[PDB]
Amino acid sequence: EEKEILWNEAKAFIAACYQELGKAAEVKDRLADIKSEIDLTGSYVHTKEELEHGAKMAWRNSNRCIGRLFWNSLNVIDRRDVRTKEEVRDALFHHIETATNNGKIRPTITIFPPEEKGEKQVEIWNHQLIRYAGYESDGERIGDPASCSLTAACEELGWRGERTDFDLLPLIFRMKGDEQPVWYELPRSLVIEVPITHPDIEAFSDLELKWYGVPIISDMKLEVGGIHYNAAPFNGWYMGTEIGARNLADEKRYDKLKKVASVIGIAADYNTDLWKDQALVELNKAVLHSYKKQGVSIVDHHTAASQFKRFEEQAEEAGRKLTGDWTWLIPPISPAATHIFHRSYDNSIVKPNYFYQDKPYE
Ligand code: HEM
Ligand SMILES: Cc1cc(N)nc(COC[C@@H]2C[C@@H](OCc3cc(C)cc(N)n3)CN2)c1
Ligand SMILES: C[C@H](O)[C@H](O)[C@H]1CNc2nc(N)[nH]c(=O)c2N1
Ligand SMILES: [Cl-]
Repeated sequence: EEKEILWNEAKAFIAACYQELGKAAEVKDRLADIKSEIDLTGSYVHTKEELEHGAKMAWRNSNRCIGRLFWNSLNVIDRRDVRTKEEVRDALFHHIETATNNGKIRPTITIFPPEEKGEKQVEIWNHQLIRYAGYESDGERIGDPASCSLTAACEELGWRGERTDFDLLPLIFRMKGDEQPVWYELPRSLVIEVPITHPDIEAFSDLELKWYGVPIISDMKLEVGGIHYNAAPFNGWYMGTEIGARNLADEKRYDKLKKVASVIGIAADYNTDLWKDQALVELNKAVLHSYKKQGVSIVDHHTAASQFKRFEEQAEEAGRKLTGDWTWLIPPISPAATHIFHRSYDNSIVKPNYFYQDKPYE
């Protein structure tokens, strides 16, 4: 039954993939090869070509992503060879470095060995490779509350955070056969960070805000023609709203709006003043300004949406269905100023694709 699943996802994936790659005539033979391997081993191994194209396809099918125009230039690193924890760690350091690229960020995915019998070869505990710790000490909130449970799980295993608002979590992960994950402190020289300043308002620096350059999702399974790559971290660059309007603004995250309001010299007393809205805008201006001042790639939600419009035209012109999740595609500020807001999307799940999977702690 799982063999039938795998076989079926394999047939559908290879036909689509080779058709796209112009290699249609090779399909029958490659499929025959695959059927034996699954008969003999209970699985199969992607070629380099397939793995790269599956990764890209998976990004192109990610309904919630506004950034998909650039799906086909994804930079795919194949690390199915890794067998040791040192090799996993060094792969992850390398990805950080090669994806950061001194600020000129490269959309990059590093692919580790797939699950076998639903048994994971490498289990990565981080949600993102770079992410800040979160603490809640008897009333006292420090850092990023999203990270509270992972931070506590790291601190079980003998890591200790300095308890700044921006402690970097260690890389933490578990190898098949070990009962406990290992953790490694990130080398600071690998992590770009950006101080948040405002173009006009010098006092904004009094907030002492910063964010990291590169968002590297490290907790989603990439699935390609029946094969389950649970450990396959990927990155793009940020859209400014993600930092400016959620990570720094949500009440359940850094919750900076009142402080923003103060330093930009408006009152946070009356809803009718639209102080949250004004503050959100200046904070978001800030973010894009600071990342550009520092040479770190970033996109604003207007330019992102325009690019996504182009992705829509391209799909149709290529004769492919478009899928999307309207609720995630719309930016959380000035959504109606984008074309996305004014149309609907088909939120079907097409594979290959990225998927959530259970967190090992919690
Ligand atoms: C190149 C620059 C990129 C930008 C600006 C971009 C932008 C976005 C944004 C704004 C979201 C919504 C995030 C949120 O609200 O939490 C998102 C979600 C997503 N993106 Fe993209 N992205 C980019 C690259 C990529 C790449 C390279 C992949 C895969 C290879 C990808 C796969 C996804 C997935 C799977 C989600 C949804 C994750 C979830 O459900 O939590 N993104 N991205
Ligand atoms: C690759 C990439 C580029 C870019 N500019 N931005 C991103 C944003 O990813 C962060 C978001 C926020 C996270 O929250 C949703 C979520 C929900 C649940 C239940 C589990 C989980 N792991 N993640 C997951 N993705 C990713
Ligand atoms: C479940 C509920 O719809 C939830 O608020 C969603 C909505 N839309 C979103 N859209 C984006 N881009 N990011 C998010 O984290 C959410 N959260
Ligand atoms: Cl984020």
